[PDB]
Amino acid sequence: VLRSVNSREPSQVIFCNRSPRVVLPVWLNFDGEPQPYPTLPPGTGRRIHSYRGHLWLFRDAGTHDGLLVNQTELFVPSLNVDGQPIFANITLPVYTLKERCLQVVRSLVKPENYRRLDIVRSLYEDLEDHPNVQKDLERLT
Amino acid sequence: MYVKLISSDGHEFIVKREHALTSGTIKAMLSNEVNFREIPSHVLSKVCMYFTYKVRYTNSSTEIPEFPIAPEIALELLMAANFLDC
Amino acid sequence: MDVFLMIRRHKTTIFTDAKESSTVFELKRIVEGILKRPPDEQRLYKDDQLLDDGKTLGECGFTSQTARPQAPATVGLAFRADDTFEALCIEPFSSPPELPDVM
Ligand SMILES: Cc1cc(CNC(=O)[C@@H]2C[C@@H](O)CN2C(=O)CC(C)(C)C)ccc1-c1cncs1
Repeated sequence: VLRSVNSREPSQVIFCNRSPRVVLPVWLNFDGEPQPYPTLPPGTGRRIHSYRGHLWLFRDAGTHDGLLVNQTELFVPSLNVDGQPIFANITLPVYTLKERCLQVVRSLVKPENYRRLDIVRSLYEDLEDHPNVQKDLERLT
Repeated sequence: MYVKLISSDGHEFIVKREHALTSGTIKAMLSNEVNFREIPSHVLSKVCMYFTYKVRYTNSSTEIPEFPIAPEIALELLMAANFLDC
Repeated sequence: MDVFLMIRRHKTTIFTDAKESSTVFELKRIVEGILKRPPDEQRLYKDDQLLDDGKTLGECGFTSQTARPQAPATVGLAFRADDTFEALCIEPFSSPPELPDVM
C-alpha cells in the first residue's frame, strides 16, 4: 500500500535537518520496502535528487525514533515550481513525556539489563518495544 | 485558572488548569488540589515543566528543542509519566 | 517575547509566563491573583537580589532564551507578616537516588 510511484519525473529536494539528532532518511521503494540513505548530522542539510510521488520518512539514525518532516510522517516530493527545490524540514516531534523517558533509559541501559531495572513488569515490555520502521508502516497501513 | 499539584514530600506546585489537563489521570483526579504520594518534588517539578513545554510547542512551526531529562531522574520520571499518561 | 518562570517561596512553586517587557509589579499582580496577597506584602528576588517594581523582567535578566518553557527561571518570593518582611527562604526539591549499577 505505502510505496513510491514510479513516475520518472525528477524532483530536487533539500533535506534540512532542524533536529538535534543524526537523521536517517528512508525511501519507501516500489515494493514498499524501506531503503536507508546516508545520514545527516544535526543542523546540516543536503540537496538531493528524488522523483515526484516518491515516499520518504525520517528517523534518528541510532535509535530509530520517529521524526517529523514538514509537520508530518511522510514526505512526497511535489512538482518543482520555477526551478526551485522543495524544502523538507526535518524536526523533532513533541514526544510524550513517557516516550521521552523511554528514549533516555534506552540510551543509558543496554538491552540485556532492562530486567535488572527496578520498575514494574509493564515498563519492561515498553522499553523492549523499540521504535521500528516496519512496525510503523503496519500502523500507517 | 490554576490548580495545585502536591508532591509526596509536601511541595505544592501551582500550574494552569489547562496545562494540568494534559494528563488524563489528573483530569479524572480533579473531576482543585491533587496529592501525589509516589511522586517526589524533583519528579513533579519536571512534570510541570513538560506541561509548559507541550502547550508551547504543540502545533508550532518554530523549531522544537529537545525536552531535557537528567539520567538521575529518568526512571522515576518514567514511572510518573506512565501513571499520569502524558 | 514570553518568558517562563517558577515563582518560589518556602514549599510553594508557581509556574507561569509573562512578557519580557512586563514589570516586576505586574508579576506581583499575578501572584496576588493566585496566593491572595497584595503587591505591597510581597518581595520578589532574582537569587539574593531584591527586584524594583517598575523594572521590566528583561532588565532583571529574565529573557526568552534563558527563561524557557522546558527549563524556566526562578523568581524568589517573600511575604510580609504584619509589620516586617520574612527572610527569603526556598525549600529545595527532593534529591534523586544514586544511579543504579546499570545506568
Ligand atoms: C546519496 C544520495 C543519492 C541519491 C540518489 N537518488 C536516488 O537514489 C533517488 C532517491 C529516491 O527517489 C530513489 N532514487 C532513484 O534514483 C531511483 C532508484 C533508487 C534508482 C530506483 C539521493 C539522495 C542521497 C542522499 C544523500 N544524503 C542523504 S540521502
